[PDB]
Amino acid sequence: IHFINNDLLEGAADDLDQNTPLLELGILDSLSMVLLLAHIDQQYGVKIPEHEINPEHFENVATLAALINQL
Amino acid sequence: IHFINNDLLEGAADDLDQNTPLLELGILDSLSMVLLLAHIDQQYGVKIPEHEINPEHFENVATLAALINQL
Amino acid sequence: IHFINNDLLEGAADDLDQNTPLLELGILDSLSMVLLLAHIDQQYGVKIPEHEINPEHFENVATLAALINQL
Amino acid sequence: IHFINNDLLEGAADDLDQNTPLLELGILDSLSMVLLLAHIDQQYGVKIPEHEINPEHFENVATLAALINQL
Amino acid sequence: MNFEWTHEQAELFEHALRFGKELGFPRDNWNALGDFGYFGLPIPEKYAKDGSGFDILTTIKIIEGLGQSCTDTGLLFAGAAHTFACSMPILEHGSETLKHQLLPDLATGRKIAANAISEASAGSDISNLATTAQKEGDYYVLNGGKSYVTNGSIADYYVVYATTNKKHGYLGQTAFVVPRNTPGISVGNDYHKLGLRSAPLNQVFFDNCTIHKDYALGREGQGARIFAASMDWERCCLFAIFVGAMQRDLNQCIEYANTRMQGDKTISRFQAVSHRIADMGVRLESARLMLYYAAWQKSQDVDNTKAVAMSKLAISEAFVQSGIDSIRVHGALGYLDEGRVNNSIKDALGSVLFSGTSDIQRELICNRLGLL
Amino acid sequence: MNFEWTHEQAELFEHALRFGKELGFPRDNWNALGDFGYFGLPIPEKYAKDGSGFDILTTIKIIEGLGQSCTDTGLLFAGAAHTFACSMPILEHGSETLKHQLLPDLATGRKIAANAISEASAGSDISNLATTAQKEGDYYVLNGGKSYVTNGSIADYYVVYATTNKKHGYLGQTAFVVPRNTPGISVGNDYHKLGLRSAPLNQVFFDNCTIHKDYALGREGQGARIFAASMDWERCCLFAIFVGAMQRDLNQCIEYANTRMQGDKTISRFQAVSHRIADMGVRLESARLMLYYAAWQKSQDVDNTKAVAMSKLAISEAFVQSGIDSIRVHGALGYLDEGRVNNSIKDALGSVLFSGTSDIQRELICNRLGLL
Amino acid sequence: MNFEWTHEQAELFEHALRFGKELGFPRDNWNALGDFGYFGLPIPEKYAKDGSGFDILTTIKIIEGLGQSCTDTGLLFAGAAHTFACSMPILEHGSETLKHQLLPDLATGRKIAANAISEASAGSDISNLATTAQKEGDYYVLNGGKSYVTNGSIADYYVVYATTNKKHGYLGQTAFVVPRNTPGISVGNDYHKLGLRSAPLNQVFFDNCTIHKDYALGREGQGARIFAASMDWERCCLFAIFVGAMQRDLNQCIEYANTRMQGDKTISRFQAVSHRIADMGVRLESARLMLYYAAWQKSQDVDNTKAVAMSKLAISEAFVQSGIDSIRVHGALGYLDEGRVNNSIKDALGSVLFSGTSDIQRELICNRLGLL
Amino acid sequence: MNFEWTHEQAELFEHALRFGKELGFPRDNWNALGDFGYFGLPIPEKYAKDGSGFDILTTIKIIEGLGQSCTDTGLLFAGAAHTFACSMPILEHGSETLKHQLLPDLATGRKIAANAISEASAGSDISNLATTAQKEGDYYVLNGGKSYVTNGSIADYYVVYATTNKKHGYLGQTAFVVPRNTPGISVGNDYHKLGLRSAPLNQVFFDNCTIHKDYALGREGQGARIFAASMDWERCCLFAIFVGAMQRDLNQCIEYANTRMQGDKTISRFQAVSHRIADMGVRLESARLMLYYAAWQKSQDVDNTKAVAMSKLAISEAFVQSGIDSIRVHGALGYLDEGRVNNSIKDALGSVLFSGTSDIQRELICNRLGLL
Ligand SMILES: Cc1cc2nc3c(=O)[nH]c(=O)nc-3n(C[C@H](O)[C@H](O)[C@H](O)COP(=O)(O)OP(=O)(O)OC[C@H]3O[C@@H](n4cnc5c(N)ncnc54)[C@H](O)[C@@H]3O)c2cc1C
Ligand SMILES: Cc1cc2nc3c(=O)[nH]c(=O)nc-3n(C[C@H](O)[C@H](O)[C@H](O)COP(=O)(O)OP(=O)(O)OC[C@H]3O[C@@H](n4cnc5c(N)ncnc54)[C@H](O)[C@@H]3O)c2cc1C
Ligand SMILES: Cc1cc2nc3c(=O)[nH]c(=O)nc-3n(C[C@H](O)[C@H](O)[C@H](O)COP(=O)(O)OP(=O)(O)OC[C@H]3O[C@@H](n4cnc5c(N)ncnc54)[C@H](O)[C@@H]3O)c2cc1C
Ligand SMILES: Cc1cc2nc3c(=O)[nH]c(=O)nc-3n(C[C@H](O)[C@H](O)[C@H](O)COP(=O)(O)OP(=O)(O)OC[C@H]3O[C@@H](n4cnc5c(N)ncnc54)[C@H](O)[C@@H]3O)c2cc1C
Ligand SMILES: *P(=O)(O)OCC(C)(C)[C@@H](O)C(=O)NCCC(=O)NCCSC(=O)c1ccc[nH]1
Ligand SMILES: *P(=O)(O)OCC(C)(C)[C@@H](O)C(=O)NCCC(=O)NCCSC(=O)c1ccc[nH]1
Repeated sequence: IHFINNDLLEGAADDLDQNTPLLELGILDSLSMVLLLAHIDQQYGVKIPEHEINPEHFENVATLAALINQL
Repeated sequence: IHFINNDLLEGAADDLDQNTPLLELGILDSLSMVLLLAHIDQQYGVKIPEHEINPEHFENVATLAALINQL
Repeated sequence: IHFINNDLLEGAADDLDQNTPLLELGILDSLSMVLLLAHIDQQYGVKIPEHEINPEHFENVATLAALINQL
Repeated sequence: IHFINNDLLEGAADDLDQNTPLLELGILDSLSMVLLLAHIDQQYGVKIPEHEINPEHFENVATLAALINQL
Repeated sequence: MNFEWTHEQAELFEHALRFGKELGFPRDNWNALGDFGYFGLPIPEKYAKDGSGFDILTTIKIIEGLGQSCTDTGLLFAGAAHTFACSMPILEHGSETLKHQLLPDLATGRKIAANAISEASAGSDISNLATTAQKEGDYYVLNGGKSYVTNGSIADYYVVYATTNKKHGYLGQTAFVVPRNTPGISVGNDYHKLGLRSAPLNQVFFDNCTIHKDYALGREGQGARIFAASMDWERCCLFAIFVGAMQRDLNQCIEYANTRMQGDKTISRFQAVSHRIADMGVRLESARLMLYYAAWQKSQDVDNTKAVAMSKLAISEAFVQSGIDSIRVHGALGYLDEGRVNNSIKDALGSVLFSGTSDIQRELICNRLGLL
Repeated sequence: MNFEWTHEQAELFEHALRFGKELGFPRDNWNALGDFGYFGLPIPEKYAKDGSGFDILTTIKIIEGLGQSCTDTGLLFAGAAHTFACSMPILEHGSETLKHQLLPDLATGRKIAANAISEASAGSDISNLATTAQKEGDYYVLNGGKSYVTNGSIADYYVVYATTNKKHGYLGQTAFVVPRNTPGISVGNDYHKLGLRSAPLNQVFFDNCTIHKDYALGREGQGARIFAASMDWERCCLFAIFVGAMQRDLNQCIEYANTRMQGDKTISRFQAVSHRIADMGVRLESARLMLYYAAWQKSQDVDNTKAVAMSKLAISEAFVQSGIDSIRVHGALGYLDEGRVNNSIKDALGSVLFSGTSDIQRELICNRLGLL
Repeated sequence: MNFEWTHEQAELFEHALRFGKELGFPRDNWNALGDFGYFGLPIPEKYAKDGSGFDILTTIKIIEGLGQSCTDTGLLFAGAAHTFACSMPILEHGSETLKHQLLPDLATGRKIAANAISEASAGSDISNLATTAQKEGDYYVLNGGKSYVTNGSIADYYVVYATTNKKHGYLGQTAFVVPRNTPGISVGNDYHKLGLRSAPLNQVFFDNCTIHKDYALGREGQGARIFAASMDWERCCLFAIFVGAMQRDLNQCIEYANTRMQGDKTISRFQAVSHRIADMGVRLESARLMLYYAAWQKSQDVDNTKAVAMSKLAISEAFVQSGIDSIRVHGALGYLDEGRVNNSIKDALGSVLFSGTSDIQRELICNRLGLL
Repeated sequence: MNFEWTHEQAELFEHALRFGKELGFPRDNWNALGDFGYFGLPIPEKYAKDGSGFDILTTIKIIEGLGQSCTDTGLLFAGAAHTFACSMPILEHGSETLKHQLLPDLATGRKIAANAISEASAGSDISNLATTAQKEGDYYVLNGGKSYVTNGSIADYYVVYATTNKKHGYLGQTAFVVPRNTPGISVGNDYHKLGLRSAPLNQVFFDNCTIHKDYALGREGQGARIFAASMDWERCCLFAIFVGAMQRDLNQCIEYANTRMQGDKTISRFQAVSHRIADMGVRLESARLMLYYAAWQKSQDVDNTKAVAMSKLAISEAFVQSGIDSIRVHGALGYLDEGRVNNSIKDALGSVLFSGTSDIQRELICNRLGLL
């Protein structure tokens, strides 16, 4: 979450929380996804399988956190 | 006002109104000022004197509209 | 003559003399003519009139020397 | 010999013959040697060994012809 | 680390070089390329009887050879668009039934596929596609216009990228194979355009086209990532054409500069000409190595996107410079159509736009370098 | 030192800008340019009834205006070739009788002139012309082929440069005005070429053409220097066309980048696009100032060859970059013919070849800098 | 429209060219430039006894002459920073009392001024200045660090730009002249940097500096626009130095290429060398004309910002290319310090950063072209 | 065809990367590089006890690693000049006795060698060397000045190229190893020069130096071809340094552009910055692949001169662009010496001169392309 604000959104979106719809608001896209996946790999040791990149897991920080736990 | 939204802010700031603080929020800056002054000249025939570029007149759309009327 | 050898021909043509046919052998051409005319102006104070640029005067160093004297 | 005149010297040196000193007059140098060696390979099937590149063989066309025969 | 081709790979390359001389839409030449095996190079035998199932390096080397010997670049481009943007996502993401149904005729070129994503308002940004697909039982209804479809007029199938769920943004699109005979497809006449005349370019409209769900490629929502995977294939392999085309440009300039004389010397003797040619050779060695590296890396299952984007950019930019420099070297003769030189610049200027513009390639490179 | 145009010069420029909208070979448009006064701008009233006798600066400013508003660049180019390479040497070196005979119809465009020097083996090097002229009493007999004659097919007169004395080298050529009706002239069909479609380009052969000596321009042997003087006019004034064409390219890119959106912003918001446009503006201001400087200097009776060669080079090189960058900015739409953008690159690539290639301009610059 | 200098302007230029030979911090040379009149060129006699009150064109022409003849570019740069970034805003926005107090010694160079806006976090973006000024009765208290102050160590006054009202954003800054003797100023040692050794560059800290309100330039809030006006002066006039420096580079390359031989010809005979020099001449004519145009336009009371930004960009970019090409032409000798060539590249690389980087100049150009 | 390094090669590369941190003339660092094995990488164990006898690819990969991690580029350059221009021709052309006598201490760096061919009048053209060697019994007497000798002041041996027979032209020179203690050698002080401060550069004079004939490398007359062979080694392997240095530049720019903010975004968000970095990445991938290709090809016993000249040119040109772009990205901080960025441009400008200028590399490329 600090990550998305700093690396992905930089300036503002200081309203960002575990419920912000990441896909719907365009926060996660083809470019930001690459950076997020690298961060997840670095910070948590988790390499998200292709099957798992979907709207259920990437809906928001909470659901994404849930996927990383499962993995 | 349509102008500031379309030409200066393009995407979003659909909350913009006659009270939005233009200077305080960084909407009017050295570059956007040039475009605004050209628009004012084209759309209203008014060339804002140098003395008149100040925080009183450019506070918001209402105050700016007030200056253009005076002129 | 030292000039044509050094500035215009640089390397070799050490056989060059007051009889070498400058036009016929391609020594004087559109580019070398400019440099020669500038040299003549600098070294002798003479600006060759347009009428005087012809095959009679530029046949060789002797004939060219003859033109510069006349002028 | 036609080769040296056309490919290596292009314009003029129409005095060139089997006695022209190729090394001494600067006709054969690091660049022209590459082209000559390629021609020799193409035209005669001969790849001149390194030991054989020397002033005895490359003195002139006659001596070079002699080397290519030997090989 | 080596730059050695196997005897077999060399043989295939020489076969491609020799094939060039054996050559409306040039359908007969398309079919000749089909018989040569151009559309089947990367298709496994499992799915097409004479599919070569070559690895990426062998495939790009043959394509390079064809780009060198076949002067109809536009035709090669049409063929590569069909193979890499259409046959490969089908191979990678189609059901087993779809693959057996479609690949045999794609592989021979008997049927032709076109890739369709760009719209009136979607070009460099394909995040928001106006083309929609609505689920209705076992079928999808597709609605929208696609604006620059290579092979549009000749296509037997369209690989079409459509929004299935606006709210899922990036993961809200889906890929579909849309047969040409689907009621509701209309296609405009081939555009007149600067180059690549043999590769048709067309507007295609989908007016409530109903297709069975078995025509979907991958799962609902996977559209953006399948498109990225197809561009990884296209940006990598299609551009091998232009590396071959540049070898041809270079060969032509060397021959010409050694033959053409001005004032009793070959023009090769002026460094303005010869150093210009030297830089064509430099940029070509560079672009070719970048291609080989991208193709090798794509075979390694690492993220090869940076290498592919660098290769696409370097090849297409070198190709524009090659087209301009070939004209310069040839003088008025290069400006004349009979000079057989001026197709390089016309075609090259396409190559810095399609498959993502040069600006987009740099966006991708910057992203893979980790730039925020 | 000032950059102010007189009220009159401004008026003429605005008149040129407005004239653009009023617009095989486009003969009707040629005649419309004739009526506007395009072919008479630098001709004194003494020689043509509505000849404007404008100075060089006024003349180039009007031409720039036409290059901006007339989209048929090729047509302007044909017109400028006729005026600067043909009408001007006639004006400067023709007998008084030749001038009164020829200039009135040249000045209105009723008769068209073509410049003919390049041959099968003479392009950048024109030191050795295979075309010969033999004196026979009061006549010359002309024999040879000229290979790239602009206006070749439509010409009423050829200004032809021929060897009169091999042994006099550089001072062994002579200029002649050769009427089209001279027995022994044959002209090939217009070449198909990359751009400038409205400007015919042709092979012209002179098979023992007999002409009266009063058709000679200047004296026997003056051919090389008269040709240099005509290129001083052409390299200076003809290229004003492309400075106008570049203002148009720039205006189109600014409009497009402010209108076209990708992902909810105008493409003007990407520095890859906007900084590209900024550099088109920079290169254009530069090329325009270089033109103005060359035209001013040409009016001063100093050697203005360096300034003219720099201007020709800078304009023609900027024009190639402008053509490429306009396509880049416009994306696929710029690649399509209907995008009305891709004529700039096609035409620009001509402009770095004709009137001496860029390499020759640098030869001339180097010479005027005093480089040995 | 003409490019003619008056007899007087020519005389002044020749005077500047001759002055070059008459030449820690080189204080004696600074004072010699003072006596020549360098710091007084644009100051009216009304404010300084030997102030020349020259127009912009005359002023830039003299500066160009000095940039050509004075090899200490860094020294000229220090002098121009003082004059254009400091003396001019004082002249334009200081009270009459401040002007009579400060300008006489600024004009002779007896006192030296430094411009101070950049901070640890403010460089290309100066919208948010961490340096604050708080009103307290008739005084302001200034607090903050300025990070790259040219003339920092030698300055008798700082023109300092500070935030007076955070909420007024762009119109919330104010300009102040801060005397060096104000308690609370500390200055770091001169930085070691790539070039321009004679122009000190320093960190300057303002620790609760109290100054009288009569030291304010203009009104509270006018800081951003006064800074823009001072950059209009600096970007226009200071860069005249480097146009002169480039004439010197070019003259040196022509001399060297005509003198230095490799294998029995002058290196001028290789087009890799001579065409390189031709392009230095082209880029220099271009940059000089752009300067003249910007200076002329600045005298016309129109928005001249586009022309000034184009000139700054073209001059500084040409100067980097000139520095690199001079080394190339001179070979190892250019790499050696005794070659007296390698200061151009070291100095030039400064010129694409200070007064706004090249990227910022393109931002300004894009804005003046009307790009959104 | 693959781009895979063996586990061993990877290990050696990582060892080189780690070694960088462990670091008048920096003799202690020179000896540390000696202990690491830098001077022995390509020397067979047969001739030096800890000589690694690595192949060319392994050797260049380690050098690249050192160029990346060791910030003293000048030091690496000194070391590579010694190894590739001196140790390799000794290895390839020295008698067995000379090799056993000299290589053990060359390989550890205990003795240092310098390459000496350039003279007052011989630089790019080395066809006519003023330095002579006269046979006298079993000895040669050497006479002449060598003008730019890297390692001149520190050299224990000079590899000196001298004319033995004027009439044999190209095949009239001979190579000699000249010990420093030979009476008649004098060396000037190290030149002050733009970059590469740790690599001494000196004038060396040979005043009737007598040496035994066993110090000749190869046969009388083989000098030109031995020099070409040593430049094949140097142009190939020495330039691996700068590919590493460019990886460092790129890493620094990415870090900085992701950290430095202007107006509340990282500067990475401006495409003027990020697309600039993307092109540094492109040019670096390209230069690295060209190096790998040249090194591989050099191991194949084909004429690898074209590939080596292309690599030298591409690396050294990319390195100049990298140095300039790093400054641009870093702003004023890159201009300051403490920014630790500005050594790249200073060093890079050396790399386009030594080992043959860029113009000479293009001469060689043109020749290998078959241009007349
Ligand atoms: C010959 C040809 C064949 C084609 N074939 C096909 C096909 O088969 N199928 C298909 O779907 N499409 C096809 N296209 C469309 C092609 O992929 C697009 O033209 C390309 O993606 C650019 O889109 P655009 O034309 O809308 O330009 P825009 O996206 O409008 O771009 C205009 C300019 O803005 C710049 N720009 C836009 N976004 C950014 C950004 N984020 N950063 C920096 N700059 C930016 C661009 O680089 C360009 O300079 C083809 C195009 C051509 C020319
Ligand atoms: C659209 C168009 C219209 C034309 N109209 C006319 C016309 O009306 N009348 C007419 O007579 N001609 C005309 N020409 C011919 C034109 O002037 C020539 O094409 C031009 O002079 C170059 O000659 P070339 O084509 O023979 O090329 P070449 O001279 O063969 O040159 C080929 C290449 O070699 C280079 N080269 C040649 N010499 C040198 C040198 N000394 N130094 C460095 N490089 C060199 C050239 O720059 C070029 O890159 C026209 C050409 C075009 C394209
Ligand atoms: C020799 C020298 C003398 C100087 N003298 C003075 C002086 O007297 N007084 C003074 O106040 N300052 C001075 N400066 C500071 C100078 O004005 C700045 O260095 C310059 O404004 C750039 O700021 P910066 O160094 O912080 O770089 P940054 O602003 O951090 O920029 C780093 C990079 O990001 C790019 N970038 C930043 N913003 C944008 C954008 N909007 N669009 C595209 N790219 C962007 C830049 O172009 C640059 O490539 C001097 C600098 C030098 C080198
Ligand atoms: C840092 C450094 C270290 C060096 N170390 C050594 C060393 O250890 N041993 C040693 O012997 N030498 C050394 N040199 C010398 C170096 O090899 C030469 O500087 C180089 O060969 C160029 O020679 P030059 O300086 O005389 O330039 P010149 O040969 O005078 O060249 C000047 C210009 O003319 C151009 N030119 C010359 N000939 C041609 C041509 N045929 N075609 C096109 N253009 C041409 C050049 O490219 C250059 O632009 C070193 C130089 C430097 C800068
Ligand atoms: P991400 O999934 O990796 O997406 C990357 C970015 C965000 C850069 C995305 O916007 C993108 O890839 N834009 C470029 C679009 C593109 O490549 N369009 C090509 C359409 S198909 C093409 O032009 C063609 C020709 C022949 C066959 N297909
Ligand atoms: P000198 O008299 O000043 O000659 C200069 C040099 C020696 C460079 C000479 O070779 C030259 O000028 N070469 C270039 C030839 C040239 O400009 N050819 C143009 C032919 S006419 C042209 O192309 C055209 C188009 C329309 C009308 N004319």
